[PDB]
Amino acid sequence: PSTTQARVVVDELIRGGVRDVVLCPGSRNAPLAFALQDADRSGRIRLHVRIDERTAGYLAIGLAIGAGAPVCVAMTSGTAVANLGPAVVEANYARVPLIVLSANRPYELLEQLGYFGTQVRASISLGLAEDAPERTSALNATWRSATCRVLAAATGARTANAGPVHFDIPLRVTPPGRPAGKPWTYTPPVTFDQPLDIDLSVDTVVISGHGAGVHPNLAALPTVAEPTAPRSGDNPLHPLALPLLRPQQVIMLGRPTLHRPVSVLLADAEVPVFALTTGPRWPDVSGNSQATGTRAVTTGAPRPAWLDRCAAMNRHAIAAVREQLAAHPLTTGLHVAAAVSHALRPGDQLVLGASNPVRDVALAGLDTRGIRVRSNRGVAGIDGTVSTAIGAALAYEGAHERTGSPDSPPRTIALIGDLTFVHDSSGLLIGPTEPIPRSLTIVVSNDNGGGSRIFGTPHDVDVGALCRAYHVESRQIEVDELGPTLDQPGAGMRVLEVKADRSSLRQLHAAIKAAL
Amino acid sequence: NPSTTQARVVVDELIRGGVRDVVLCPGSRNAPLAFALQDADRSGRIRLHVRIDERTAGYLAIGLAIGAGAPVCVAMTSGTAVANLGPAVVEANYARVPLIVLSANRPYELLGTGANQTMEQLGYFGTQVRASISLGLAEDAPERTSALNATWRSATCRVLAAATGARTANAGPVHFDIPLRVTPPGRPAGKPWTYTPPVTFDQPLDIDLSVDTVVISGHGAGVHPNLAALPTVAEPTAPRSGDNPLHPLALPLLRPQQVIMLGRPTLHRPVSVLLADAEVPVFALTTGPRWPDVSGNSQATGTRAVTTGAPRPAWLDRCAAMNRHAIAAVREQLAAHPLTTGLHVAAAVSHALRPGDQLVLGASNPVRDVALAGLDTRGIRVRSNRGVAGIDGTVSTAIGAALAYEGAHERTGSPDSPPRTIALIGDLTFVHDSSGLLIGPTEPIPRSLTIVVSNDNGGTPHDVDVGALCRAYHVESRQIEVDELGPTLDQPGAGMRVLEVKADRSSLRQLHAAIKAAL
Amino acid sequence: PSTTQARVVVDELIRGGVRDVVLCPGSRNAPLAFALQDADRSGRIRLHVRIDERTAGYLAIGLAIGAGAPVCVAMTSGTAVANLGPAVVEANYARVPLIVLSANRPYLLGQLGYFGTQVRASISLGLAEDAPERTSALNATWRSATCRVLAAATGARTANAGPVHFDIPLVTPPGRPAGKPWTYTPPVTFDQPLDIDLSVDTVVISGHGAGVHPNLAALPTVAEPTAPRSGDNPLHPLALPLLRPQQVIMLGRPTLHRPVSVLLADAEVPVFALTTGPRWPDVSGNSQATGTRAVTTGAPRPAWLDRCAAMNRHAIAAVREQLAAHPLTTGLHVAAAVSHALRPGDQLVLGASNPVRDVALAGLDTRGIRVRSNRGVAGIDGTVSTAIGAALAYEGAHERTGSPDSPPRTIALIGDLTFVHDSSGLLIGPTEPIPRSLTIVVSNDNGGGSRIFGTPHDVDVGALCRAYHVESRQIEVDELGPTLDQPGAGMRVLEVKADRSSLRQLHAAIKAAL
Ligand SMILES: O=C(O)c1cc(O)c2ccccc2c1O
Ligand SMILES: O=C(O)c1cc(O)c2ccccc2c1O
Ligand SMILES: O=C(O)c1cc(O)c2ccccc2c1O
Repeated sequence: PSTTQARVVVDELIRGGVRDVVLCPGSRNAPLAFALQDADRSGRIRLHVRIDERTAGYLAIGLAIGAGAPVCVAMTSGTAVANLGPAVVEANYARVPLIVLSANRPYELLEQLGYFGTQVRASISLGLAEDAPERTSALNATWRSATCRVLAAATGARTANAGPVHFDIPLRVTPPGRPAGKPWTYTPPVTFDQPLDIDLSVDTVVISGHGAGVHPNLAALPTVAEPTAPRSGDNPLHPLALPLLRPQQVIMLGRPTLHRPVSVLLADAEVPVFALTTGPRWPDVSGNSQATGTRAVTTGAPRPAWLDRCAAMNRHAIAAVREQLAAHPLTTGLHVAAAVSHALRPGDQLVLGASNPVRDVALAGLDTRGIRVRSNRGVAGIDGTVSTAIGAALAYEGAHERTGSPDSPPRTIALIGDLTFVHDSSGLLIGPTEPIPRSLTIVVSNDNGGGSRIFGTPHDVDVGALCRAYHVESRQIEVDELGPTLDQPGAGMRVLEVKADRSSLRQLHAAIKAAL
Repeated sequence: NPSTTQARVVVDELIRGGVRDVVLCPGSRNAPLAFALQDADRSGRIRLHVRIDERTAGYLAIGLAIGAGAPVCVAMTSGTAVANLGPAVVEANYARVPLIVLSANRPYELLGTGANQTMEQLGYFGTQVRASISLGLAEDAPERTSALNATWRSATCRVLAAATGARTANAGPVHFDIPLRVTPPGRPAGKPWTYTPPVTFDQPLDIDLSVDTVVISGHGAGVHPNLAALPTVAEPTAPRSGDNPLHPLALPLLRPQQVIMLGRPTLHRPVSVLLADAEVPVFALTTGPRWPDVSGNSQATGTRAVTTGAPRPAWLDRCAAMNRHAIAAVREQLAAHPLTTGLHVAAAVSHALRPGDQLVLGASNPVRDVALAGLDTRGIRVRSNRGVAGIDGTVSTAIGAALAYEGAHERTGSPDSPPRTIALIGDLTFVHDSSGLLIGPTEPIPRSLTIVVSNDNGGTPHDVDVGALCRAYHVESRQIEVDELGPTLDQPGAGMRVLEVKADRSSLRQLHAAIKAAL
Repeated sequence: PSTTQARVVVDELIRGGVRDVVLCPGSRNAPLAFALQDADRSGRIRLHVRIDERTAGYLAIGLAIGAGAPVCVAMTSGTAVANLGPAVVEANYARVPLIVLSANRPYLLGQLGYFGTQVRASISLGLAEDAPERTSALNATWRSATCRVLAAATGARTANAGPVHFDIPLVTPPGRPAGKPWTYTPPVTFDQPLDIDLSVDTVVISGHGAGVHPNLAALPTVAEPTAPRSGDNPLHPLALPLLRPQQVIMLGRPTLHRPVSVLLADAEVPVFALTTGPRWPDVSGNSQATGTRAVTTGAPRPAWLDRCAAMNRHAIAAVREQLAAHPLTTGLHVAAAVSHALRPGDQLVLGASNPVRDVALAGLDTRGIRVRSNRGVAGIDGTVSTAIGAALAYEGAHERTGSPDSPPRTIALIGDLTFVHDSSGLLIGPTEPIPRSLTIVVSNDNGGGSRIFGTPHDVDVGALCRAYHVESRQIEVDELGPTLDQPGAGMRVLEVKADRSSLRQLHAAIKAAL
């Protein structure tokens, strides 16, 4: 009955592309849980159990963005809906395929908040398990057809806009699917196409933010790329050089969210802005977005005096940051961010906390080509980054495992503030039988704050003892140790603490601004 | 004045966005937008329609949107006025109609304070609406007049790009709430503040036409030249891709190995009966992100199909024979039937149709009765509220579609008579939406509208002088026999007229059983 | 099967006080349609069917406010929820016990957003499990849940009545003896006292949903029509600008009359809001305090009482004289005529635009008569069917008195725009109940307080009633009183044409005469 339909949707979930499922122990959602662990024992899926329902949501977000695959979370309590709120809100604004699973009880009379209405791509409730053995083969099709609907809506198969989905199974040999493990209803990924005429030769600077696509025809133009954005060309432009120049056009890739000059440039009424997104949503600053497109058709090529003015200032800004950082006495988050950037090698995965770390890496001018950079930029919360990295590693390392290469699994390196660490410190607690990453190292830049009693809050938390209590490898190191100790393999998961200073950081940026 | 500057700006961008008609319902909080709309109508930039009842006003907008294809905006005040658009918004959702509900509201600061005519307005429609966008309360800040304009125009384009499906390929209703307590110019050349070019959603799919395949064309289906030769059971509101029709009654008598499902087929229990048959694979080809669960065995979904081979000529001859067999059963029993029924009048209307006409059907019986008579849709624009298939607003939707089709013809510049718009509705739907006939003297009236009502008890009792209704709203009405329908429809008359045909609902079961028995 | 659940759910409604259920035919069969038919045939409930879903909801509102009992609406279509919106919003803002019935089938899923904002509670019964042994306890939970719906609808525990959504998913088990409800919940006594000094010059503004306060009977009170009067010292609304009250007592939820809002929004006048429910209104946040009753200190200054009564008389005369001096027949004249024709025990239903204001200007005395208006949202829709429902519930309660005297007449004064809005509500099948003493007075003027501001429609109201087989007469104002006394059909209308052009001149004369 109920268990027959639990096993069938799990088979179709795997067929649809689901590889990892997150789960919290609770009273409800027992039959679906058993069908999951049946598949986890077999090895068709990998199961992850956590106590904290909040961090499980972010863990699922990590598993999703790690390999770009749909990930499920199993709700088993009345607290789970509220706790998964933060993760579901991120998955909505970051377009992360997150399938939230529930088991409502329909034979009882008549909790849930209203964010499910605003955040979720589709709230789909399956039918009740029926005692109609003659019709079960007919009930199979709808169960597998409905499961394809939540998979298509989560991955944005027809909308080109991935996001979270609410899947509800009511609760009072398995029927086979199609041959060759194919999904019941196969919908190929849609190609969302919308061209836009753009005269390249006009002085153009390209701002690529979160969710940005790659356009090879824009590879030559000078581009200010956020860490999370992929890079189409090899002509970088530092974010701090932007005020020095006065562009006449701006191509906007995705959802840029960083840097005060970017906000003012896109808001300038005299400068027209063209936004190129991969999904139906398009951003605007002060309503200055002039046109929206999937891609741009390009007429001409920019004049090299523009090209060389930008390229010179780009070197001017990068040198000013590199020079002024060396001049500074104490180690700061910008120094720590620069330390991680120099120590990175292609094939790595980089996870950044959504506060200062992502900002600082851009200031350090990190080159991201060959690197996969992940950050919870949809809502920009300081929550759940520890679990996001753990999940990102587990999804990334799992791809290498299936890849079959006999290589050391790629490193996953995370950079988070102390406030981010303490928030999600509970994400470090993992059961012995639950999957644990093999090459994850979380750099914690402790500055006792982020960016006098309220603005910055001191906590005096012993990060080392906290890591010790959860049975994870920790080591307090100085800046120069980072690059060396990152290369040296240790435990599969380790936390590297680096002390930092805030008082000196304020003057440092003034010195950076004075050398420009 | 902030409220008037806001109103005149969002009206300008809506006009720039392709809004040619605007339905308006007057009230206290409606003033700033009502003035802005009047200056746009008096200047000839839009054609405004004032209606008294908001519910039928929303349906008047649906017709204006489907008759030409442009986004239509409606304006009303706070309170029960916006609630009256529930039924219209619900229909626009399932029918993908670019309806911009523009509501004036007392400031949100007053919500919960007990102020008269205020309610939980924003989000009233919930998930039925494509997007609920709220304009900021226009603040007294002339130092930012150049900045407030950009955000106002940028937001209006979002309302327009959402209602028309400019980037989602999924049109539908949008809730635009504006609280209220030289006009700043837009872009040069009259272009939208934020331009959105034509979008394409593409999902090709390998389909083998050699396999015995039938096509089921539903509401909102696209035209696919690859499938023009296949036998298609096409609903009236579905555009026909070819000249190989298949009657729906013929579908159960055939054995297809394959079925292509265009749009959203709703009609016909046999279609639903066949869709559940698992052995036959189903291929759903839609135009937008939505695709129907009417079949549980849907193998795959897409936007278009790439074909391999061609259907066997034996298969084509089999279906054509069955199609002719089903039409003959309908013809023979209808002629053999002594009395005149709702199917009789439905067959008469279809025969009097000529290419270039616009057919508007009551969503319950007429659509079924027209498809059973097997009307040829080619060259004819068939409109019906098939989103929710409610009895509401059929009259107003025919009126708007007439006004939209006629006005679109006047823009062609061709110097001939405006094309006919004739509608077929039952008495029950007619008496319900009788409020829609009421058009003010200054408001646009259709030039060639003929509402054909097929009166019978029901279709529980009601006895109603249909002529007295039309007299109450000053609409010319004559009562006709079934055989005189064609000639009267052929002879043009007033700009808007009603033709009532008395029909009998008793023998409907006797007639239907004969057709099923004649197969 | 599920019919046993349906049979007991209706039984608890009848036990709880439901006496009228409104129904519409639709796409899927009605929730508990069979159980209602038998109760209708047995005479335990009266049943009204309608084709228009929007009219049906407003009809139920009248059925609820006519006598004060909860009323159910059973709706069975995809357009059903959208069409009840306006009536449900009105029920919420007027605190009307309206129950809405649903029957969702939970064996696949995936309704507007107003249901969360408007209904006092949303309860769905458990699906009827097919098990005979546990039906003893299953009867109890069924009847426990139906009482919850009733208690939420009538505000039995919350003192705030309103709309409720009840969903029943798809011999009879007995209730408690003596036909009493399963879960007995008595009407709660919501109490909140407030110290008010009556020595200070105080005026009382009583609006929709106000309560009666005998200790406040002495004060001069500007009372809306739908407000119950608690004293014999009235004060015309047009005397308010000529007075300087140092205190204002706000009974209920006032809406009408510009001067009250100016006085209620005065920063320098303390406003004490006395309500019968948890909600309280404010105008520009000037409500210094809230309560349910007043504990009084002192008495009003006789000079203050003198002046108030003096200005009340002066305002009474100004409108009566300018009404007479004015040549043409305005909407104020028909409103004044209807007011003079009323007799104690009558029921009056007022359209939400000018009629509810105009009868207030004519100085109507509501003592002894029951006044009704859809003031929660002040909507122009559903007025004729609200009157129909009010007349039906009113006559039914009078019929339950058993008295031999003729049923009390229900009179309704509505504008033309409100008439054509709800014209469809007139079509009532012979199968359905029809009022016996309902009289509808239509003040026709092609709009009321210019292509947009006023909508000229030029409708034949006589031909429209002819169409719906309703008795109609186009009389004059002088003859309104006599025709109104002489009884006619159970449902009859009287259309009196009125001019809007002379209105600006007439109101100016009253301003000049004040
Ligand atoms: O392109 C993206 O990835 C993207 C993602 C989002 O979550 C957005 C939310 C609001 C507006 C625009 C958005 C957007 O362009
Ligand atoms: O493509 C369409 O026209 C269309 C439109 C809709 O509103 C639908 C609603 C539910 C299910 C399928 C739908 C569909 O296929
Ligand atoms: O007492 C009433 O009738 C009543 C009714 C309402 O709907 C209110 C809404 C907001 C604030 C006060 C309210 C109020 O006092």
